[PDB]
Amino acid sequence: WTGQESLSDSDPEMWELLQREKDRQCRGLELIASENFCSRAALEALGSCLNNKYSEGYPGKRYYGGAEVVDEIELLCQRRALEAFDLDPAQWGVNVQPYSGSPANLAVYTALLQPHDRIMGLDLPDGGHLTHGYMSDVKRISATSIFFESMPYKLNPKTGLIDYNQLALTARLFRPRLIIAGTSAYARLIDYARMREVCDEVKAHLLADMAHISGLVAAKVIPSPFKHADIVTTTTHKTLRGARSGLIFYRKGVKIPYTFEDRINFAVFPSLQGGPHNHAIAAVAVALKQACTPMFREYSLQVLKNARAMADALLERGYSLVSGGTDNHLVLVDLRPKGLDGARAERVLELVSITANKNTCPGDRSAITPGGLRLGAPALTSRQFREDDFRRVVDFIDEGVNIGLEVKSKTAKLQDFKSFLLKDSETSQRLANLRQRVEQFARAFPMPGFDEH
Amino acid sequence: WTGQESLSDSDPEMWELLQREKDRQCRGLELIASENFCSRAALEALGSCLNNKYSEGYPGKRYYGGAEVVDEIELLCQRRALEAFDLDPAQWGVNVQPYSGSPANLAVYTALLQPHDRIMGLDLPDGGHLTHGYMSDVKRISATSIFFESMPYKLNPKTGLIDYNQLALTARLFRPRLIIAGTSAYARLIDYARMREVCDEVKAHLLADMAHISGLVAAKVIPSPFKHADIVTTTTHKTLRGARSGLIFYRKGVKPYTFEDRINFAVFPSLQGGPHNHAIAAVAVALKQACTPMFREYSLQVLKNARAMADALLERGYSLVSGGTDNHLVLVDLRPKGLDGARAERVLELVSITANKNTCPGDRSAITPGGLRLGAPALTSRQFREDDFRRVVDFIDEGVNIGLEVKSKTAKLQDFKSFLLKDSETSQRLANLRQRVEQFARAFPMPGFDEH
Amino acid sequence: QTGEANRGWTGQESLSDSDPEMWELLQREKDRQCRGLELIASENFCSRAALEALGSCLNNKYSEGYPGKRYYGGAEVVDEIELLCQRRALEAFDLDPAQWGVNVQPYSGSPANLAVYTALLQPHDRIMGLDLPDGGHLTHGYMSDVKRISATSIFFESMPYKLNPKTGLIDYNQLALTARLFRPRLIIAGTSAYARLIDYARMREVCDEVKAHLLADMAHISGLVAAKVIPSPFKHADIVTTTTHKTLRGARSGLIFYRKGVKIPYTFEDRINFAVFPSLQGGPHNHAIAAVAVALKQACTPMFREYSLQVLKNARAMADALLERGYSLVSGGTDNHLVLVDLRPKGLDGARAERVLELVSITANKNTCPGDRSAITPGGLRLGAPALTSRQFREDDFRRVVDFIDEGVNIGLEVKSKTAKLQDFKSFLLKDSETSQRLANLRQRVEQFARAFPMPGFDEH
Amino acid sequence: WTGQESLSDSDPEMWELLQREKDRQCRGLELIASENFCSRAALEALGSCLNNKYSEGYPGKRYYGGAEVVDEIELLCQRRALEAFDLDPAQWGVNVQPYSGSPANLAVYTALLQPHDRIMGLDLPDGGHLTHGYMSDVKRISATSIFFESMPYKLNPKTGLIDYNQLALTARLFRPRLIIAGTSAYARLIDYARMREVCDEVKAHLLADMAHISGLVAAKVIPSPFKHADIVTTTTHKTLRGARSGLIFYRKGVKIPYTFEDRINFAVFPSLQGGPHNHAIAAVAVALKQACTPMFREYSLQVLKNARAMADALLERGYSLVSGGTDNHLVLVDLRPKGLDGARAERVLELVSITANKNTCPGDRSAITPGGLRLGAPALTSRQFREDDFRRVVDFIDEGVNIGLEVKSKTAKLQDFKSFLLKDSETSQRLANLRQRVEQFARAFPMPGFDEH
Ligand SMILES: Cc1ncc(COP(=O)(O)O)c(CNCC(=O)O)c1O
Ligand SMILES: Cc1ncc(COP(=O)(O)O)c(CNCC(=O)O)c1O
Ligand SMILES: Cc1ncc(COP(=O)(O)O)c(CNCC(=O)O)c1O
Ligand SMILES: Cc1ncc(COP(=O)(O)O)c(CNCC(=O)O)c1O
Repeated sequence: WTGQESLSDSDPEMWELLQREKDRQCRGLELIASENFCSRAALEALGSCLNNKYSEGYPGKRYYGGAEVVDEIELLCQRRALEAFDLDPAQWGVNVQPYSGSPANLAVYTALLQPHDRIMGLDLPDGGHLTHGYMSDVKRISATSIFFESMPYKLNPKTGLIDYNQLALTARLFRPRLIIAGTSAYARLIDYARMREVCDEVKAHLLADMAHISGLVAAKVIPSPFKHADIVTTTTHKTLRGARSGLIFYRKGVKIPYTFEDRINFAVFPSLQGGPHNHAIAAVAVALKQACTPMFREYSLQVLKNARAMADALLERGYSLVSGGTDNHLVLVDLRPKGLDGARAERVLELVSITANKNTCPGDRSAITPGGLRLGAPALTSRQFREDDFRRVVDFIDEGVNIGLEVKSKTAKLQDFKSFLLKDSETSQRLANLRQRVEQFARAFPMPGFDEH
Repeated sequence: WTGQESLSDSDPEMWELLQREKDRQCRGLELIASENFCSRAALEALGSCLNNKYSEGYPGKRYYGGAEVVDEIELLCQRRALEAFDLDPAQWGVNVQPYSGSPANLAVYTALLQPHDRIMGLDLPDGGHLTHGYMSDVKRISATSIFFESMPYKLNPKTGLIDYNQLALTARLFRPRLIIAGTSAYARLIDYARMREVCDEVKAHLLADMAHISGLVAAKVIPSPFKHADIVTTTTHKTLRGARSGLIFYRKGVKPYTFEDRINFAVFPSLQGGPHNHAIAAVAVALKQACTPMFREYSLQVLKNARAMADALLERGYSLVSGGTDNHLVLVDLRPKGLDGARAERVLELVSITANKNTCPGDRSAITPGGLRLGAPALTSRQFREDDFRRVVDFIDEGVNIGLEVKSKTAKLQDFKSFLLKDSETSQRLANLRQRVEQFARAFPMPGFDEH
Repeated sequence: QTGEANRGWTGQESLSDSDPEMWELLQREKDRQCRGLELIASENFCSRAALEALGSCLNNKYSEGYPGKRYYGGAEVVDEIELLCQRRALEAFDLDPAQWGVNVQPYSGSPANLAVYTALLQPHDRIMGLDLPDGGHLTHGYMSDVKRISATSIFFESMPYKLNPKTGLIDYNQLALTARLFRPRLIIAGTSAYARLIDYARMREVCDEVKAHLLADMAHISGLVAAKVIPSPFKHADIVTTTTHKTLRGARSGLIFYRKGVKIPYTFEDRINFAVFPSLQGGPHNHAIAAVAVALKQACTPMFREYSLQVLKNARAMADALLERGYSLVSGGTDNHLVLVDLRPKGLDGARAERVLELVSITANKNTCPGDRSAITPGGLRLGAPALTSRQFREDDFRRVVDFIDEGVNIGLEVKSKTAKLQDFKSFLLKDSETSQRLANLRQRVEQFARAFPMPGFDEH
Repeated sequence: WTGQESLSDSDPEMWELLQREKDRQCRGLELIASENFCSRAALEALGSCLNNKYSEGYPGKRYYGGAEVVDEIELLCQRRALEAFDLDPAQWGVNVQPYSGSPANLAVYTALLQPHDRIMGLDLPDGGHLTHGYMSDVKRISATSIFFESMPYKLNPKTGLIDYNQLALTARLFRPRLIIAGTSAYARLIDYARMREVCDEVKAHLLADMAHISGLVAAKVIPSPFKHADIVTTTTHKTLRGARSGLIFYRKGVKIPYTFEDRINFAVFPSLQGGPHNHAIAAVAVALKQACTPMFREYSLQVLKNARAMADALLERGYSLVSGGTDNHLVLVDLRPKGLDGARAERVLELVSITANKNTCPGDRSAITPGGLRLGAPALTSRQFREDDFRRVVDFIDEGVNIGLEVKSKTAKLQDFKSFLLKDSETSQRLANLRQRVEQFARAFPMPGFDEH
């Protein structure tokens, strides 16, 4: 046994699964707003001998020897991270070790807050992330609501925008130590200057969690949270089009000096994590280099143009959009006007190889049947889709909604609806014909990555 | 731009860095007990399109659609993890999503304990891990000592073994809700039956963190913690020779056990986000390798190589903490030899021999460890046999003797280290030994890709 | 060797002979009480009968535990006393013992509240109370922008609710809105400085919506509730705390009332009793329990209802006389035993005013008013009727009190015109002879008026 | 109604209860070690107009005016507290507001410790107090085990003394922030120097809770904890013979200053308490002045002699004593070498007007039938009992034990034993005969306080 054999020869069962997943990615219209297609070059680094190295600590201050090269790699990743976001190294630093977005946010809280200290984030149903402190009326869900004390802030339900007035009012009462400015499902730009004004008033730290918009910020196609935030976290796998990982950026130097750097780094290691994933660090450095180029600015501009074109095509077809439209990479569709909920539409669309996700809308009454869908442009933009192609995407979505509207007319419950899509041969024929046309269209576009896996 | 360009063309700077790390691995005697050389096959899965897929939730109970294939992959990984450890699904389940070892242990605590509930693990200086609740006299270090309340248990310093008697005595006073049985630096087998007795007496959960020994357990060359533990965590990148990831195994069925829902909920949605499906797949590749006769022979050889290295050090007048080994590693006490582990680790590093300093019970300076931790898994993966490990020990001894000369000529640690670099006479002797070490090491096979 | 050198200690000596220094101090405090216009809204004058029980051999008895469930024997009499106090507590508030129980051991009001929190909540569970500047109490969860002040904000997680600044009333609408976001496990309805009746029905609505416990802390109003002169919180709360020394006119102590029996049963009783003992307290203060029982029996009488109705009438007379002299009142009036004066329009703050009044033997306390721009210089005064009502003051007597207050306010306005900082104002009251003589004349007139009225308790101590 | 009517005229029911309790105190042999008989002078202050004054805050730093006289009283009480313990006011301060012992200890923890910080105290079954952190295997019992994290230390079961070696060992592992040296049932002197050594080694605060022994310390008849602890709590109603209350003493001044004073005072008010009980403060001040006198040193010497006389008489009658003897005001009798448990014995004695309490002994296996009794000398010594009188006390105890043995031989369960004492005519006649002799003896001795209440 050498350990130099190929995957296709040594584990045919797993090789076939990898090929099947690649085929799914190539034949579908992937609209999940948080997905993208990582470059072959980044994946070549991800799947490398860097996986083998234990390097707990930080460059020059490791616990083990043999770190000469991973030191150089980690420091290069830091430099490319600051370069990608146009940050002066004397005013900003970055921790490139977080294993994903959720680890990054937990490390920030652990660095800057004591257990049971208070945080405020946008409520999950209103478009925030689990790690912004989510708990429900009946139990504590995110660990960020167990180890810390959270209170959400909300959209203004009439407008679909973050209610900055109510946030200010309730932060004066709750006295958060940290407020999170960032979203998983919000189509508008965040008023970071106002967020900072609230935080300065109540003496809270401002954390911007820019995971969804990070590449747009790097490409300078939307305003940067770094102009107003103390700390900025992100993932590397969304609009940044990298391998799955996290980053934490923090201010350093003169404010009296800043005191984030030592606390942030200590929280990541030794408090929370173990050995870094040097293969992920390397892949991230590759993608960060890509994000610095003119190619990536043009990609990011096309992401916005494509999201806008998707929004307009939906409005032209009588759909409604939460907040009335978009200013970023995604659109929040409200389907209740058309008479079909997001759980139903999501399933019909899945069966024709269009992947989206059901999304709660302002005013929704039940979670099992949310009113909306979240649709994103980053992934398909990476396949060189343009505006006209996203109009075809909406054409196909509308066909699927129409199919769903007929099945809803012949079915009672969410489970009846779902089996009907499989049982009724007349329904599964229309699904099959739509799926074939969907896959013919999607299969025709290029795809980043390896050829077959 | 296609995103299909090769790394070698599109990012030369990073490509030469990857090649440099591969060269470093190939030319070294890599004795870090937690390291291994992952197979090309697993690395091919690790760097795949599985990176692209968001799949929050669990097979058949995802937040989103499109998960047909990742569902099959995640379920296959679970099946292969149970098979590698000879586990019946009716008695055991597994969570294959933890991003690493430390995430795995934190998920167990979050799942079973309230904030500030009490845990006991082996103290870090005595061989336990950070995530077993480590804090120092000076401040709280691991988050496992911040969100939970930890009190360590200790070695008997006269034997080098876990002091099960004192663990029993202190557990009755401290009342832990969970006790961790598992080590980062311990060369003997843990008495899991005794740990079970203590846990039963004080009504604590028994967690076995088998990260270091996981490959040996799968290979059935040492006894298994699954006979006595409620929960077992592990990494997949040490003796299991996989990609970097974690696993949480838990009892289920009649005892009914109530671990499964809590464990799975803690990993997601409580602690983690989207799974790293490329990592899950790579782990599944390694787990299948771990079920083969090849891997049992590998693991038997790891044991024999550790024993051979131990016996050679004893022959050269080294002392061993607990007097020997029954697993993949050796704990060397350099104190009698007159050199500490901080000094020895650095001299060895400069001759391409990678180990790490290790505290010894006989230590008089809590700041400067008196020992080294040496492991056989990595070099065994390159087909080293017992005689090769004897030659490793002769190279170590050459380096230790250099260290002793430099100690006689320098005062503080920093002085020692700088002298190794800049004293021309010393650097020449180090260069000679380094060349012999490297040319020896380069001649062995190496798992993975050819050049990266 | 003769006299006191030839006499052994008995522990039966009178205080006046055995400790002349302390005896002189007690008499001086009695004199201070008799010669002052005592307007602190939380104060009262305890009866001789209750004080005689407070200073009794019941001090000597350790009785950890509860009646019939004690750690030590010899408890037959203290058991009867504690049970009597419980029965008299329930009688005073018209409570069926099949539906309500009472714990009579809390050492004071703050211990009573902490015991409820410890009984029903886990550490760091959430509570909501009226903010301290807005009229709430420390133990309702107070912390400031700069640090945690009450232990109820240390061991538990509090967020305040607020007055509507424009009406001076509790903003029930905002409480409902914020409770939904904060998800409290317990909400406190009760105040230290609030002149209006609390809408306990609305508070129960909010608590029912968000699945919180409703605690009514009726300390200030307890005697008014007992006398049935204002609505009872027991109609809507299932837990009620109080002190025994404010409007109930007893010895310093606390009480915790709780629902019991069929709600499927209530499960307050065992937890609240356990929190008080063994969790928080040690041996009860049986002398205090007995004194409280004496005052509770008094509170059941027609005499006490007539007292409580007079407290309301006197507070209203004080309010009306203030309004006639151009004073502003927070919420525009009073429905209870106290008045909240807003001095800002008159041009004088509550810190300045309380000090002038103090120097003429009128004891009130400065009080934050809605819109105050600075707490060193709060805008108002809190003025209470219970203590002077116990001395048989009637409405015209409270009109005379206001005349004296207004004279003091006028002296303060004159001193403010002559000084800059609060520290200079205060020194001027003492060092300027013109001012000092004006204060002495007003003090003489205040004291001669007050001394003529009867006083509960012993004659001289 | 004037509020000037006497208790006897206005509430005859309560008046009769007070007289019944007074009669019970006069006719019994009160051996509860934490009890005493407070002076009339102290009681006159306790039942005074001082009840009426709200005085939140501290002297010269109050919330409300009118505090001129209560300021003088509180400061006088502080000076008298320092004087009774021979403390230099430039090196020690004292807080006289705690409402009882348990409030005093909770205030110390709240002042010096964060929530969930670690405390160690002597385990309750081994002689410690609830407020030293007690929890059982099954439930958190004391609030000091809920808001803080406690671990007990133990007696050496062979010797009956605190095991200082094991305390040192376990404190190194548990890392307490505070260790309590003080007991509710311990007959020996505590090695405060050794406790301090341990605290200095692990960097814990040493709190001496001297409640039981405070009068013996003030009289200088046993060594003072103030030589080795820098924080000391106590009650005022045990051997100090005052009204029920608490005190917290702390070092102040140059240690770089001590920082106890401001934290302790703030913990008491505003954190934990509300208005002080000025009547109690005054009564405490009266008792403290008494404690400064030669009379009180003679009383305390006699307490020691009487406890030793009682111990000696029990040994001569074949009883065993936990730890082998006594050095203080109490004796821990082990009844197992007589064959009668403490639950049975306590009840027998109660029915013959001798009040003691059952006490767990080393080796006991059931808390429901512990092996012993705790007996104290302070209360009866305050009635002018001398050594021969305590020998008579032991004679009566032994008769009671013998009755208990006879009933034990005729009954099964604890419940049957207890009902036999009341319902067996022969046993009831024997108890009545013993009770009359006990009461005839006890009534002949004087009693501090009022004549009839
Ligand atoms: C027993 C044990 N448990 C958990 C971990 C954590 O694994 P991660 O580094 O992936 O978080 C380690 C790592 N120990 C590394 C070493 O011994 O060198 C470990 O030794
Ligand atoms: C704002 C935000 N923050 C953090 C995360 C967490 O990243 P990980 O999944 O790597 O833990 C997400 C993921 N959001 C996924 C989605 O919106 O579909 C996110 O949207
Ligand atoms: C509503 C309320 N609750 C509890 C207390 C506390 O009682 P103790 O001081 O006995 O702890 C007060 C005292 N407040 C005093 C005042 O308003 O002036 C109070 O007003
Ligand atoms: C050492 C010690 N500390 C504090 C207390 C508490 O005092 P309070 O009961 O006033 O809260 C006691 C009471 N112990 C009483 C006994 O031993 O019988 C005590 O023994």
